[PDB]
Amino acid sequence: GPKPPIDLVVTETTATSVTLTWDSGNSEPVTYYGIQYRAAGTEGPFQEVDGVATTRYSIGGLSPFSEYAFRVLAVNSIGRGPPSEAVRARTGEQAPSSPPRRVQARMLSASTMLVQWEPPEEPNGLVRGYRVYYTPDSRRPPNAWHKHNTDAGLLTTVGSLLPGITYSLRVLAFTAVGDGPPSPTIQVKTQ
Repeated sequence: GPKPPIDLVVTETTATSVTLTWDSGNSEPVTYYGIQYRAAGTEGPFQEVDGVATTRYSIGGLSPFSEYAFRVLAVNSIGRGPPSEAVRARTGEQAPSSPPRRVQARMLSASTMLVQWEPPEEPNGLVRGYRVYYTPDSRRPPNAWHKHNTDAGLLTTVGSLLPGITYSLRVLAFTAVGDGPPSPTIQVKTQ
């Protein structure tokens, strides 16, 4: 059985990938390596890429904005060796891939609307703000809707609305990378 690889280093990190380098940790030739890895908040077994013949490898398909642990093991003719010590990586951010949750809106006065929501289930990063889109005519293209930007707080008001009108509204979240998908459209009828 070979010895554990040593000097496992995370050398590069993106939103969906990590690049690793290590040294064989063995005097005799190692036939190939196994890389084991798993997400910080998962309960269960490491994931594995088998058959790696080099001492450099990039693991893709990872979830954004997620903390991972990686470790490497050696294989020779005798068998697989014990894994290296585990190293830490956190993947980078993307735009959210889900909407602000449970969007609701109501008139506080004849002209002021209160809008509120909860953070997206899949922010993929630190949410930097929201965008509330609203219009008196939902047939207009999205960029013809009025846009109201907010910070990462979970409520805002929109003022100076017109009376006796049905407004349509949707909300999206954004990270520093970009905008996520919008909530389903809701309607609010003004007095």
